[PDB]
Amino acid sequence: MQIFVKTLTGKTITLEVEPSDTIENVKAKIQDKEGIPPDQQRLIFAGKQLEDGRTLSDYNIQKESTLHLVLRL
Repeated sequence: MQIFVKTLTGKTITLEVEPSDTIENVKAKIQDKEGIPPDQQRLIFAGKQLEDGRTLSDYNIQKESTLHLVLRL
């Protein structure tokens, strides 16, 4: 798979993921790229703030889907 993540700073990064990857897992990949703590990370999928425990599959996030990164820091 692949998806896209977005930063208010415009900054659009891509990511590699697995269908069953958790949001905590997506956050871990963001922390790698943007070095931003997962607990200061809030992901939104098409206007929905994603829950750390559920997986990309639950939120029906398929390939090429875009999540917007919001920081609760």
